[PDB]
Amino acid sequence: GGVKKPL
Amino acid sequence: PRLWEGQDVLARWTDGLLYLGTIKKVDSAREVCLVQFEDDSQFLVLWKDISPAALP
Ligand SMILES: [Zn+2]
Ligand SMILES: [Zn+2]
Repeated sequence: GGVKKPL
Repeated sequence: PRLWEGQDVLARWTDGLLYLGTIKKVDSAREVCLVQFEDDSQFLVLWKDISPAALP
């Protein structure tokens, strides 16, 4: 996986 | 596969810098590759630190 970003 | 043995890639070290590397063995379960570098050294590099050294 990568980085979890919020919307 | 997006990654394969013998593929030329760009890998990020802990310094944050990209180095030309060559993939030697891929472990898809751990998202990790063996990558060898111009000094013949070998490291295990997380997939998130690997990008192909070639545009699609
Ligand atoms: Zn993943
Ligand atoms: Zn050598």
